[PDB]
Amino acid sequence: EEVGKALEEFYPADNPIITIVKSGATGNLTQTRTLAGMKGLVTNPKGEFIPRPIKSSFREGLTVLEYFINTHGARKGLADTALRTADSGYLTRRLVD
Amino acid sequence: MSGRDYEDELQSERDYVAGLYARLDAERAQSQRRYAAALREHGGTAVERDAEVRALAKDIARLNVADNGLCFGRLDTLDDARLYIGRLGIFDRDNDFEPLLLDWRAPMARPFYVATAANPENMRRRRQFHTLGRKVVDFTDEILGRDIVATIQAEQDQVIRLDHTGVLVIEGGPGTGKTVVALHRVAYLLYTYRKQMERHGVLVVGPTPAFLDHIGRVLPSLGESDAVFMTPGDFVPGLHVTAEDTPEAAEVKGSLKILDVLKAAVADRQELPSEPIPIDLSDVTMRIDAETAKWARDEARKTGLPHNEARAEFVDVVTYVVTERAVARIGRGWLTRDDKHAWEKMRADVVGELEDHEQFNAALDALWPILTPEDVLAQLYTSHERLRAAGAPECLWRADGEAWTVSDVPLLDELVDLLGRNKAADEAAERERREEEAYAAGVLDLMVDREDLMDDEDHLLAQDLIDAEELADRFKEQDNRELSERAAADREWTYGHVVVDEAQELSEMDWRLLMRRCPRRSFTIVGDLAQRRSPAGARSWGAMLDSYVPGRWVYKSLSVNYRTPAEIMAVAAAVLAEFAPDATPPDSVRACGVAPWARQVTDDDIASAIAEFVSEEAGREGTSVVIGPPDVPGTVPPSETKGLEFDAVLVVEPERILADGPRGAAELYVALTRATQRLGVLYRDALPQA
Amino acid sequence: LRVQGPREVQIHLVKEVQEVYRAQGVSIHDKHIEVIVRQMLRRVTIIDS
Amino acid sequence: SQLVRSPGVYFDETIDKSTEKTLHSVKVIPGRGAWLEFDVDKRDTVGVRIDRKRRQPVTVLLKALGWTNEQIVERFGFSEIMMG
Amino acid sequence: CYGRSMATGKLVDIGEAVGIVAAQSIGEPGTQLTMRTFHQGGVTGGADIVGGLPRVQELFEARVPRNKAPIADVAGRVRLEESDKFFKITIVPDDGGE
Repeated sequence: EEVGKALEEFYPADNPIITIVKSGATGNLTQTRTLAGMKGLVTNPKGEFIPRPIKSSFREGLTVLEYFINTHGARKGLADTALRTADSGYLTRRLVD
Repeated sequence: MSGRDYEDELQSERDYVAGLYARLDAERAQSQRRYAAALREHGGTAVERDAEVRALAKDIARLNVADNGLCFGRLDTLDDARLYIGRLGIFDRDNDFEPLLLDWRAPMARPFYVATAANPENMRRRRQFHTLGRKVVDFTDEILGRDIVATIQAEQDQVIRLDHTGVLVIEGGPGTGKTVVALHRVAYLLYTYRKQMERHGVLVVGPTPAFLDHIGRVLPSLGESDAVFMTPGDFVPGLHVTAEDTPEAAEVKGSLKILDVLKAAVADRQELPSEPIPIDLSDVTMRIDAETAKWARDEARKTGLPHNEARAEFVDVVTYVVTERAVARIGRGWLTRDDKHAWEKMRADVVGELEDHEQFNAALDALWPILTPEDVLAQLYTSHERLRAAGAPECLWRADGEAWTVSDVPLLDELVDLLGRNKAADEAAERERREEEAYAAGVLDLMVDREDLMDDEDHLLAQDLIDAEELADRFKEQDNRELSERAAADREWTYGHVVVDEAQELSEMDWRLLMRRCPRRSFTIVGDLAQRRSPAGARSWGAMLDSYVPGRWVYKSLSVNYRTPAEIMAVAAAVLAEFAPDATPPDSVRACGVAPWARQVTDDDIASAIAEFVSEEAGREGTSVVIGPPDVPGTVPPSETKGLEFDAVLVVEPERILADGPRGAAELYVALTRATQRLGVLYRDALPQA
Repeated sequence: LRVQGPREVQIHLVKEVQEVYRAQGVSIHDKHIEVIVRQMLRRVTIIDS
Repeated sequence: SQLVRSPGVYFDETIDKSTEKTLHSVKVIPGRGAWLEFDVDKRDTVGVRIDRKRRQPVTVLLKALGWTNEQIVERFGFSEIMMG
Repeated sequence: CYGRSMATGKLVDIGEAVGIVAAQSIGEPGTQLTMRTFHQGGVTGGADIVGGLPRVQELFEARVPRNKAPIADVAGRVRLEESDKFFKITIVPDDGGE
């Protein structure tokens, strides 16, 4: 949180990476922090938090362990995005009925 | 209590707890703010959002819960290191995360459950705070430090710190502390095996739930979620027939020689016709006879299955019997089908008589009736030949059966193990489950197929990660309740531990039902044999236990008496010196007051006596009751208040009490020695041994 | 319903559904929930003909 | 290549859909042959599932191998669900 | 009574299917909502609060909420008592009685 704060402060307004965000064109400041700040905490395959955070950005480059433990929750997001559609479909069929 | 230092301490502690609740409400505020923020946008991906939510929801829930009785008690160490113990961790984020409140599950919260006076860890004092919801009412100190007292200390240390995870007996007696010791032991035991517990459950047996008021002030996680209180008369899920005591018929229906009756009591219902109940059909002839009924009753008994279980075998045998007239009309059949298919009418009459059945099925219900276990007793007590027919004596007779006592509840339970169930009731629930699963299958049939995709690259669908059954299993109401409500609503429920206070008042069938509840045989039995009220009772632990736990059950008896003076102790020891005494008086010590008194009344000044007693009790900071029978006003017998200590008690009319029931001698012996300071007995003529 | 009637319960339902869909950042005009709820309180059980 | 569960014994705790009770289990799987399972039930009764058939008790097996109650009680006996 | 159409901005027409629009508008964003955990088995996560799609299915089916709370049967004043773990509440009517 402090890093995202200091980062949206330190950045100028003529910067493109902040401009594309504050213009409403795309993106969030969470991504800008992940890129220029810190990725932060990541999930297990249970869905819990690993209390050892990723203090590295995708600018510094991530170490091997950090990348490995990010892959955990990076694979757990491809199924969720599918099961959610079946839940939505259930409720939508009910309402249309 | 009643001290100024005491209120100064109360104020300090209430201030500390108020600060704790301040920090706790602040945390809840922060957590709800972050919760709503995360729910709203959160920026990140759905997995990170779900994680953050789930975590903050957990935190909130925990705080909401912890609002009720935060601090259990201080521990004052041997180095003045105040350790407040509660049900939540509260640290100072600024002062080196210095903890302000420990969790009851923390390694340095251990000398609140496993400490003693002989083997303390590093302590000098322990407390417990009496909390209503968040305000500190009172508090009870306990010095874990300070010959003869060392003996009590060592024995209590041995009972409490014991590692058996099995049956235990604490038959200490009066004035010696069986109760607090059993409480500390349950503390030890449910803090030490809280992983194997916490989901099996707990059961508590006794008149007063005030024993379950300890598990809730040191282990709230159970006293309001897991623990289940029952009384000998509540064992069944649906009735609390407690006041309905009974005379010595109990002994008969409270001892396993009644099991026989039960079996025979069903045999007296595996009835046969008095005369052939005619088959009321046109083109057949009655084959129903004591012949066929006899054949089929024997067949059903011969598979060793409960009644409602073998109903089916009985009916099938009777159908293959009537198959006789189905095909044995004169020689055989006599229809143009009986040259190749000898069974056209065989399995058109016999496979149609389950449809042309009302007569057949209803006149069958006489010889194999579907007994709901309440009726087998209703119409076993009213009748007069059923008692002898099934083996019962005639004392058991009674007009109204539904007027249920304490000694027919375990019988009612065993009936459910002796009878069985329908096995065909849940037939529409299958229909509804199938239709829900079909609706889910259709939900998935609606969704896009991997071969009809309009995306750039193939990806995971829901049709390859979930099926109709599980997709439907999550939109169900799936109601959930706490362990107590799950258990109390069930009889086949295996608990994890069973505490039994005043254990000498349970019939052999009660212990039987209990051990049917706890196979893990983890018991914390407390009781006394000389203070038994029921006539069934035990009179011996080996009689009740060696049938279930032979040679394994441990037994410990508290030896010394300190709580009750030795004057009252000699009074009630020479009272007990009657009716097979074999007196084992625990040696009382430290009696430094006025010896009891014994007052007389002429005809009716007993009213003035009790009036003065009551009006005076609340003039000295005392607390007690007045012991008597039901007819005298203001008096409450010990058959409703036995295991309670008191400062200054009175007992009216020892004689009518002594004679109101069989074992009045013990009901008096108890009442005499329940006073720490003052005793009072009222008489008119003379005393037998007082 | 047994306390207030067939006009207040509809409103409680609409309000709760929109509470949900708002805490998550979803904007829906209530008239859709009004349709879905009108189609939930459209019948009566009789005790007197 | 194929990824597969190695032969051996695998013990899996779990939760009973209805009682929400923590229970346990055991499964013996070979490279070839039949399986052999064991369970501690929701009612604290240990049992076996020889060739994934009806759950009969466990001492049945122990006896079918030539064990006397003295042996079943010397080997076991620290427990009280197994005696039960 | 319906009103105007959000697409046209003009008052709605005669024959316009407005229930399908409602179903779609409510269901489409159903993936933006929390749900019941997707794990095969475990403990009922309803111990904590779960108030997304579960609450919505609850309401649209009109089944009995889990964290239910009683509502005033009659206006008036309140008298509050607390035993150990039990709350007692007595509403006294301002005009009526009982």
